[PDB]
Amino acid sequence: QGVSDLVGLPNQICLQKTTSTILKPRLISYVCITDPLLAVDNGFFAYSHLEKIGSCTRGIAKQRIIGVGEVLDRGDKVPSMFMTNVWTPPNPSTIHHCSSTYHEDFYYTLCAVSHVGDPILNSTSWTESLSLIRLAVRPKSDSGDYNQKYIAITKVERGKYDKVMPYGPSGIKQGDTLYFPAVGFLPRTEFQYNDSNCPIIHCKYSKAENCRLSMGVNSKSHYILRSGLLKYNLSLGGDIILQFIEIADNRLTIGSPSKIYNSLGQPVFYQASYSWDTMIKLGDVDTVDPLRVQWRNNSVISRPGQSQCPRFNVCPEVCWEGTYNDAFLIDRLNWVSAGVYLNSNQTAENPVFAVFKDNEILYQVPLAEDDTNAQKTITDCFLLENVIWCISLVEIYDSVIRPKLFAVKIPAQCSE
Amino acid sequence: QIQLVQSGPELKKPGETVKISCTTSGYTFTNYGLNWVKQAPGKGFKWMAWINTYTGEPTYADDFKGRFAFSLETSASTTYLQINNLKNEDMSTYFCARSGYYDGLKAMDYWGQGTSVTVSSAKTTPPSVYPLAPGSAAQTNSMVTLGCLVKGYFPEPVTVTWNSGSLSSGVHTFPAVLQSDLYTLSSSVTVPSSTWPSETVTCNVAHPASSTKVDKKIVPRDC
Amino acid sequence: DVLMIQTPLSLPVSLGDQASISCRSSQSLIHINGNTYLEWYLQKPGQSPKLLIYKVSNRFSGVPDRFSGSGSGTDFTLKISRVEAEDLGVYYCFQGSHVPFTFGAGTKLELKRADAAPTVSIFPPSSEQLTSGGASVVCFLNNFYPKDINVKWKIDGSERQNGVLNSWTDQDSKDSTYSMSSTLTLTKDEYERHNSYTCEATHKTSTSPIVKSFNRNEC
Ligand SMILES: *[C@@H]1O[C@H](CO[C@@H]2O[C@@H](C)[C@@H](O)[C@@H](O)[C@@H]2O)[C@@H](O[C@@H]2O[C@H](CO)[C@@H](O[C@@H]3O[C@H](CO[C@H]4O[C@H](CO)[C@@H](O)[C@H](O)[C@@H]4O)[C@@H](O)[C@H](O)[C@@H]3O)[C@H](O)[C@H]2NC(C)=O)[C@H](O[C@@H]2O[C@@H](C)[C@@H](O)[C@@H](O)[C@@H]2O)[C@H]1NC(C)=O
Ligand SMILES: *[C@@H]1O[C@H](CO[C@@H]2O[C@@H](C)[C@@H](O)[C@@H](O)[C@@H]2O)[C@@H](O[C@@H]2O[C@H](CO)[C@@H](O[C@@H]3O[C@H](CO)[C@@H](O)[C@H](O)[C@@H]3O)[C@H](O)[C@H]2NC(C)=O)[C@H](O[C@@H]2O[C@@H](C)[C@@H](O)[C@@H](O)[C@@H]2O)[C@H]1NC(C)=O
Ligand SMILES: *[C@@H]1O[C@H](CO)[C@@H](O[C@@H]2O[C@H](CO)[C@@H](O[C@@H]3O[C@H](CO[C@H]4O[C@H](CO)[C@@H](O)[C@H](O)[C@@H]4O)[C@@H](O)[C@H](O)[C@@H]3O)[C@H](O)[C@H]2NC(C)=O)[C@H](O)[C@H]1NC(C)=O
Ligand SMILES: *[C@@H]1O[C@H](CO)[C@@H](O[C@@H]2O[C@H](CO)[C@@H](O[C@@H]3O[C@H](CO)[C@@H](O)[C@H](O)[C@@H]3O)[C@H](O)[C@H]2NC(C)=O)[C@H](O)[C@H]1NC(C)=O
Ligand SMILES: *[C@@H]1O[C@H](CO[C@@H]2O[C@@H](C)[C@@H](O)[C@@H](O)[C@@H]2O)[C@@H](O[C@@H]2O[C@H](CO)[C@@H](O)[C@H](O)[C@H]2NC(C)=O)[C@H](O)[C@H]1NC(C)=O
Repeated sequence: QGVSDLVGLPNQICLQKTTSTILKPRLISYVCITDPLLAVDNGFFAYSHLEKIGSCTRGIAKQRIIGVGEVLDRGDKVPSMFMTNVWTPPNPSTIHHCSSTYHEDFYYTLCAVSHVGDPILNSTSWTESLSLIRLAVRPKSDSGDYNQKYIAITKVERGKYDKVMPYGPSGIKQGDTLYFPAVGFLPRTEFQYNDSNCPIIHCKYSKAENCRLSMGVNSKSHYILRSGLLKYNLSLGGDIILQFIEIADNRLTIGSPSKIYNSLGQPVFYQASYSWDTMIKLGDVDTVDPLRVQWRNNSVISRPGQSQCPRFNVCPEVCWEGTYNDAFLIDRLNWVSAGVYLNSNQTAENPVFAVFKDNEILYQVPLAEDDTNAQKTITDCFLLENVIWCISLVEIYDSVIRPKLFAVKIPAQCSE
Repeated sequence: QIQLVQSGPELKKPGETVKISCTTSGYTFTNYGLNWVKQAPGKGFKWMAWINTYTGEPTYADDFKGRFAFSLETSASTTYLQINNLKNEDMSTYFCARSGYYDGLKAMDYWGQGTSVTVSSAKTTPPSVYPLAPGSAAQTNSMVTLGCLVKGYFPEPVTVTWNSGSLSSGVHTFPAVLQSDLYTLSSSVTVPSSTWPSETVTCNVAHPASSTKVDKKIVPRDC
Repeated sequence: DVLMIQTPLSLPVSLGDQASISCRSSQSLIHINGNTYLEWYLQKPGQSPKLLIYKVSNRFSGVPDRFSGSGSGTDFTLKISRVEAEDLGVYYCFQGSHVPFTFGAGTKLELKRADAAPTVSIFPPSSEQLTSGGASVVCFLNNFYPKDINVKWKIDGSERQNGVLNSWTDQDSKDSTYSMSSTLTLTKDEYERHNSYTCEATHKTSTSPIVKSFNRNEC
């Protein structure tokens, strides 16, 4: 039929390791575009980015855009994305760390409002203030606040946390409750950690403190970051009351951009591997409230780093380094996932779309020529006429630094 | 000449504190960490701790926290396992073994010889030696079995011969066991029915810790 | 903790036959750095354990080519291709992927031989020990095979389990047998309250127990 979520019994897919190039990427996108957001749900999509002039690092931001639209067969049985509703804040320097979750007629995007820059780097001068922007996927004229609505959040229950903030590209709905990926700032003095639990076992230059010390942006940060969720329950009416849910401490690493999604009827979670646990952290969710993930013991997918915590490092070290390169579960019984990784050890480059299980990469294909620099990747997978497809956004330097979008059909067979 | 050498066997009372040493040589001390392993008598092995020789920090199992201390002296190129507040369930053999980092080989390629820790409140007690002579039941198939019971001594070892060694074959000497602080063992000798009681069979027990020598002649019973 | 199931626990072989030990795991042993840290060790009586195989299939310096390690995930097998005398001993598998590290029960690699019922000898307390106030009845069960045996004590026909002290030898280097000793200890007084003492051996050589007895009444 049309486009829908990855639910039910999809068309079968190749489950054997194969170095034949059987993945056929199809580009669908055609001074700097950064801070991207992609999210795909129920034939609809949310997208965001920030356009800066000059750098990508420094540099004045000319325009922040947050859009929603439809994902449809573009004509050749290949899906692409068609914008239908776009919002622009007046001041593009005040909107940060947006994340989008879909419910029925809208896409709700939760953002941080900042006049001190990125709250991660100015964490103690940032006064926590959050907003929602609600965008209709199928807008209609002269409909007041239906197409676009802006709400300032006034009531936040942070538990034991000083400040909380959305942290990640996308979240999920359960019933009429929305859960966004988030992060809590906690004073380092109030942080409870037993260094006995830091896995230093066969690590020559690790010290048991390295876990605690790496729970913030540096060893003497005032705050540690713990990932989690922000719950917004729509059946409550009144004004918006946001609640924070901290993540369980199994395989605990620094708060980082993460993503929660539904696949084959169950919620999956991915957390970016900044710090020392450089192997990919993702898995099914045992419980939502409180948040617990059963992380895969994945031995083949990691992320690029720098001197102390490079790709494939498993030893605890004091570092804040890495990239958000997520993956999407496409087959639960064999735990197969699709995602884009940067095939290099210490430099952010060489995107590679791979389909992999915990211990082996079944198949893969690059998305550029070698040494092309890359950064954040976001992948989301869905069904088109019951065939499993994935769309992936990849930050790329060409010559403009911008997000490219690819559609990748996952094959039913392994013959080249 | 890579070798691990542990301190000698130990005899400690319940509640006391023992400190086993394991000294390494033939390689640079800090390029390998070190495991401690526990073997209970006649049972399997149990992993205790792994200590990083560069940092000095141990990674120990949950079962060995609190009254177990895994340290090292880098100068002496040696490591230590201390056990405070000793109890019966600690009587065992403790090995140290070389275990490298993720940079090399972390399997245990070289082991120490072991250290035996014995736990008893008893001071040096000699053995009580009793003879075992068969009753009226017939002497089976032209052979007879006689024995010595060596009861309630401390510490190990005793040595047990028969006819000052003359009867080496046909002898089963059994491993001693510890009960209520003292060792008991037993020994059987099997000889042709002609030779006993026509010629004498006597068993020779020696316990050097107490400076004890026993000879017990096995003589038949009227019963 | 991860449990390690070694099967079997006893492996009778004839010299020159081939033997194989299965070590199976409760949780997967593939570390998130891609290495599977499953090692095989051999201990001989009175000796240190010796490292045989590491990372599932890699032999250590000095190990005969007869020893081959295989497996992946949670199922691993050690293979001995022809058995030598200096092979016999106790084999331990060991996982080093998850803390705490754990071993298997151990498999005894022993020498096969024809079955052999034990020689059972019973001994009443000596006049000496009775004078001193104790009373130990002793049972010898010598030179039997296979090793698995169970001894039951009876006094005047009721089973007695309290006061029993068992000991056993390893495989005798000449006849390949096992022997065992069982001692029941009692006070002088409780021994003279009763008349018949019986020692019962259960072994695969006989469907019925091997019974040795004495009556204190008899002279
Ligand atoms: C990208 O990074 C990986 C991993 O690097 C290691 O881990 C990081 C965290 C950091 O500590 C690095 O310093 C480490 O090297 C590289 O892959 C590995 O590269 C090194 C050096 O080239 C190589 O070292 C040799 O290893 C031989 C065998 O090692 C044994 O122990 C390992 C566990 O500790 C086992 O995984 C292994 O199977 C062996 O049992 C050893 O005999 C030599 O003397 C060297 O020490 C690693 O083995 C190597 N291994 C793997 C499995 O990744 C990448 O290095 C590049 O790719 C690999 C596939 C090789 O072709 C390398 O020669 C090559 O440089 C690195 N890539 C780049 C481009 O730098
Ligand atoms: C940090 O370590 C604390 C101490 O842990 C204990 O001591 C150390 C020295 C070592 O012996 C550990 O193996 C011990 O468990 C942790 O607190 C302990 O947590 C355990 C597990 O909950 C708890 O056992 C239970 O507690 C309840 C009574 O409240 C009891 O009814 C149960 O029968 C059982 O005993 C210990 O009592 C507790 N110790 C103290 C002094 O509080 C601590 O654990 C964290 O806090 C505890 C209270 C629980 O909420 C844990 O889930 C939680 O992780 C450790 N903290 C961290 C972050 O690792
Ligand atoms: C990836 O590997 C992980 C290990 O590195 C796996 O987590 C392990 O999963 C097993 C199987 O469920 C657990 O073993 C069980 O544990 C419970 C008790 O758990 C509690 O106690 C432990 C230690 O005392 C503690 O770590 C927990 O948080 C709980 O407090 C028992 O009741 C069971 O009988 C069984 O022994 C491990 O405990 C668990 N370890 C960790 C660190 O989580 C994980 O399952 C693997 N993932 C996948 C997808 O395979
Ligand atoms: C989001 O908020 C709505 C609004 O309250 C929640 O619906 C509420 O759901 C719970 C349980 O399903 C109800 O609580 C209990 O319901 C039972 C009957 O099932 C009743 O006998 C108890 O006395 C108790 O109230 C609650 O009534 C219900 N409220 C409404 C208006 O439906 C929903 O649970 C919330 N969702 C999340 C994820 O928090
Ligand atoms: C990081 O934040 C400081 C915040 O400085 C001020 O005090 C805070 C408590 C809060 O009230 C802020 O709104 C204030 O600006 C930033 O420093 C200020 O920067 C502005 C603009 O460049 C400047 O006019 C002020 O003089 C600065 N004041 C101080 C005390 O430094 C700073 O620029 C922020 N950092 C990042 C990385 O952009």
